Amino acid sequence: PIRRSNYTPRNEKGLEGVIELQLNVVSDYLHVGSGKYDVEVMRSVSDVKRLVEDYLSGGNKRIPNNVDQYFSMVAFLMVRNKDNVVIPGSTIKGMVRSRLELSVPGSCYIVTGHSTSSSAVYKRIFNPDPNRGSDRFDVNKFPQVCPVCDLLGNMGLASRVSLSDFVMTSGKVDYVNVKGRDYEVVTKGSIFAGKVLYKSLKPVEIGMLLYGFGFVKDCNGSKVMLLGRFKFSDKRFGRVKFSLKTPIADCNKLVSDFVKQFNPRYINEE
Amino acid sequence: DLLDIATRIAISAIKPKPKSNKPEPYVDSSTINSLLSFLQSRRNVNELLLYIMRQAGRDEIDEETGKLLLASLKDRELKDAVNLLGYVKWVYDTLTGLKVNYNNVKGVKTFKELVNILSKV
Amino acid sequence: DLLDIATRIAISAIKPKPKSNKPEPYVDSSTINSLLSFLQSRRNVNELLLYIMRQAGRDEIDEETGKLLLASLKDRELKDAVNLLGYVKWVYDTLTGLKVNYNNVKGVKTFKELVNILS
Amino acid sequence: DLLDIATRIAISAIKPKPKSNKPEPYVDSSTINSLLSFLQSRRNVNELLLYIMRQAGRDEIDEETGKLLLASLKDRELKDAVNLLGYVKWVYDTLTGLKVNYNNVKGVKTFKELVNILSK
Amino acid sequence: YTFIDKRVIKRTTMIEGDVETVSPLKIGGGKDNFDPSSLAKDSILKDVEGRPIIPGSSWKGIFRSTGERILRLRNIEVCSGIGKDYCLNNNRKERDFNSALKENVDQALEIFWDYTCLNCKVFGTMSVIGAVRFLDSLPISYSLNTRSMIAISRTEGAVARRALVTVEYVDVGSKFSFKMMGYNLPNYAIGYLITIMKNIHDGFTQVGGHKSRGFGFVKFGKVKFTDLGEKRIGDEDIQVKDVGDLVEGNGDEFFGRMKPFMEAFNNAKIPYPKK
Amino acid sequence: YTFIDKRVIKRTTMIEGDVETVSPLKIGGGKDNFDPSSLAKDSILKDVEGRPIIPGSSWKGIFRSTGERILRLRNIEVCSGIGKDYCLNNNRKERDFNSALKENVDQALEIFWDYTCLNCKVFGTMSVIGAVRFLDSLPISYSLNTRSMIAISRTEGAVARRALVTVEYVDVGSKFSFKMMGYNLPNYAIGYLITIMKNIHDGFTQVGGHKSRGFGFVKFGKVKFTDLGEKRIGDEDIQVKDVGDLVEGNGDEFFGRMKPFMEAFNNAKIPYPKK
Repeated sequence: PIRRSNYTPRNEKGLEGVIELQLNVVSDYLHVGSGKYDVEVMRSVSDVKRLVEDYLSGGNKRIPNNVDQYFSMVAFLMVRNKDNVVIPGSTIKGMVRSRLELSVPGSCYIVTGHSTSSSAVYKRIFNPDPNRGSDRFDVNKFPQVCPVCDLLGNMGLASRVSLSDFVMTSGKVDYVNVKGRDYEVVTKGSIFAGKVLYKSLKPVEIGMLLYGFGFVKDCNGSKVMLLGRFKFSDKRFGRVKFSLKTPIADCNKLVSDFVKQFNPRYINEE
Repeated sequence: DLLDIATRIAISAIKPKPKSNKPEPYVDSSTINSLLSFLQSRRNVNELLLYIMRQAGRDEIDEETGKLLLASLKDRELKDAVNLLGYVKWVYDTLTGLKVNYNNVKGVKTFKELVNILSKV
Repeated sequence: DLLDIATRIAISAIKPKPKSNKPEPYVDSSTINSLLSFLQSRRNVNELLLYIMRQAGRDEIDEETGKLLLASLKDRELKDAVNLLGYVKWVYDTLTGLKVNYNNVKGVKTFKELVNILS
Repeated sequence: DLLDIATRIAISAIKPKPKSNKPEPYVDSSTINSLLSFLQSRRNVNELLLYIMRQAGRDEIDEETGKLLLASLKDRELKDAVNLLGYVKWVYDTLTGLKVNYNNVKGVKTFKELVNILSK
Repeated sequence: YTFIDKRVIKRTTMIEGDVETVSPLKIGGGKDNFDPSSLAKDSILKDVEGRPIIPGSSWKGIFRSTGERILRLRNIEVCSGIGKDYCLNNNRKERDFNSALKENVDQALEIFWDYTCLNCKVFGTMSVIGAVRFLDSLPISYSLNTRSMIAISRTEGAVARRALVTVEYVDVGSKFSFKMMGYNLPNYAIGYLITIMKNIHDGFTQVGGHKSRGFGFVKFGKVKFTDLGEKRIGDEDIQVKDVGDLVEGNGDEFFGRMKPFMEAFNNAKIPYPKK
Repeated sequence: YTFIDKRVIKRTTMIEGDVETVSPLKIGGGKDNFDPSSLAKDSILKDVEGRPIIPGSSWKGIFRSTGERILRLRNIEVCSGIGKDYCLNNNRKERDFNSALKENVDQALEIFWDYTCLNCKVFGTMSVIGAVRFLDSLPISYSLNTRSMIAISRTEGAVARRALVTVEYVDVGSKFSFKMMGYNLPNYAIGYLITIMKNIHDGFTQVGGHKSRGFGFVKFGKVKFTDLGEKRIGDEDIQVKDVGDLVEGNGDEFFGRMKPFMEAFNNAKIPYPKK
């Protein structure tokens, strides 16, 4: 069921700080799309001075030009900032919210909608609960919300938390020709780093965030998490693990408190 | 000025694609948005020219539309080219939404003429 | 003079939106304010016509209202255009506040006819 | 006469404002002065009626009050319009300053009846 | 008492800085119209020339909220500076202040010094102008990029979609022009502002929409500090060793040089709220 | 003397020029009178033709406020000018001037000369007219643009949207014709006016409605200064270097040209008020 607890005001002072995570892909095949299906022109050859567009392409149209100038064929482009592959912060927040909703017993699903597609792998790996409804609002009418909604956010209620994107410090970008078309993925050792910060949080909330970020019980190591384009219809795609790069804060006691207070349903990822 | 060029390019980019029984314009209505996004992101004109040449090679821009775009963008600044691409996008969206027929408006090189065509009907 | 054109344009624009679960105008006051602000900022009548065409193509302005706007702003000066847009905005506000029904006001050609109806 | 029309419209405009914390007229003197200033600045009747209709649509003007104003100013010259507006403003100011109760002036249609009521 | 009295400007402090977007930035353009040649339907606020300026109102709000958080951390009572909730109203001294406005000015000054908070006496409150003025920001190397989000159902249909929502933002690497102006500021107050600047620069507080998704992480590069006038303002302010009238440098060096101001602000008791 | 004597006009000065808005200027006006020319929503004191003229009254108020600030900085006894007078009613010698109005005109002249502040003589206080006269500003390349601050933000709590507000300003880059004239102005008074203008130009003083949010900032690009008449007015005047009669140019070089006037005004022992 849903635990309709009263929300915590954001102005109230709890704990404020920035924790730096370290996202690593274990299955050397991770793709998060951006809706783009064009080239990325990586080399960016500026050798049009001597020949500008081949004199307006004066009836030749016979040079490979763009094909050989750069090294990006037509594929599904991954979102990147200034030629730095980045995992969207919204994607990370959605993954964390899904994990928290499926794990915390007294949680409430945020968005349900209607069922337009079926993924039996998802329905079997994670226990479905179509009965559970959704949080309503944060106005004076129904101000009490589910603990996950209070922590992360809700419509009109902000987030005591903010999840940054994840740039890569080292890795290789590769293209894979699957389902006929071509994609863009990362390789083994492709390591991502990001800074998620918490403002005005109780320690139990910190434990909840740590549990959501893969660290089910162990502070010095997380579980494997599904994330990316293909993570159900494939075995080698969508397997990532989190790790703390600056474990400067006591964490094991916090995780123990969270699991001793909420008793979250531990789950395994295929 | 730039408005006239935009109408000529869009009207050239709305002609139906050949060898396809489906009545679709030769441009997939996302190429224009891709061009605008690429120009904004790169903030460069030569890179935009190369992107346009690649798209023309990939059988998404006809010879006439490609020639018009290259002619208009060879000697263009940054902000002026941005304005031109925005006008092109707006005109293309108008033509697509209005479901106008390329036969009805074919030899129109004046934005005023296009306005008259869209109004008098 | 300009009032009759503004009343015709507003009446054409206020007709009910099809496939709408609520009795709402086909175009909202947000579009009118956007048009007026666009004219005030850009200050280019051709750009205003292009914006009107784009809004019509975006299924925000029905084709008849778009045609009326294009005909009435085809070759107008900036001051006349802003005056007409302001008149259109005010008439739309009047119609929205009075909650008039398009089915009993569609046959209006002049401002005096609208005044007679609102009596 | 113009004064009878002015008294009638002022009476219609002095109706209590529904859903108000305090008993106050549904129409404020600021609106009347704005009407006068708008007519003086624009010097035409058409956009004056347009402004009246816009104000009526945006509350602050009773529907019957707006209807009476529109009927009165439907076909009037500029001088006649300004005379009527001045009379209306003066009558409304008298009613407000005298704190006359609406329920005692619901039946007046002329100016003489209102004068007699005020005197008595 | 020169802090409140606006008749005489005994000092003038001006901060000119550059804002570099570490994370993508999206300042809401009103989500009601897309007049210029934008990218997505939800256009950001831009000039008629297409320049995506940052409103001074956003800077003022961000600074006010960060200061509220800082003072709440320091267990210092502070007004909200919004709506009908300011400590002039909270202390029920508004009527007395209004009377003193027509009456002798010294009584009004005493009221506004004793029964008042700090944030709504620095940024300003109702019927009182703030000491600090925030200007807008004009981008230098502005870059526009867009992306889209998708709503995923939770086991109701697993993968699902209701409306393809896309957003338009400012790409990472854009550089703006940040100018903050202050009149008659106690030295400690200048520090408190520098502390707010430090919190913003370190990323503890973001700017613009989509804060939870990582939008608004900024950084200050070449930032210039100018101080002209009396150094120490008000007897209650603790004397600060002079660092000069021109402190120009990169963000780290600038903060290191401003460290005396922050330390003075930390080591200073503010009697502004009534005990 | 000649400064207060208006019977003889011995010097006429005309400062005419264009003013460019480098900030989203909004002068407001008519907030309680929403009867515009059917343009946007909020009246900004524009003529019936739709042109947002900058009121002369605002220009004066700005000039008087800036001059009061400057004089109080320079330790000059200057009061307000709203519900009182410089000395006069503020002073014990109020009815003495009224008595001397009837007979002994020279005695009244003397009373004014020794019992008034500088702004009294340059702007007029009561039954007197200032030596300077401002005019309205006509927009040349004006452009209107709206902005909405409907955002109530987190409100230091849960609610992110409670109220709504929008404003209409004048977009940047607009040009207004600025003209002001002065009669029997001594050299030091002209230098003081130039100092006020330079303070406005630099940005230390702002004109508009949302000054705290950085809305009013204007600069001069081309201003002509024509002097007709005598070079010095009173015995207290400083003999300035003869700069001619026609002074013009860009704003920076213009203010660089008026350096002798400002220098003379600063290096001028101001006799009145005697006190």
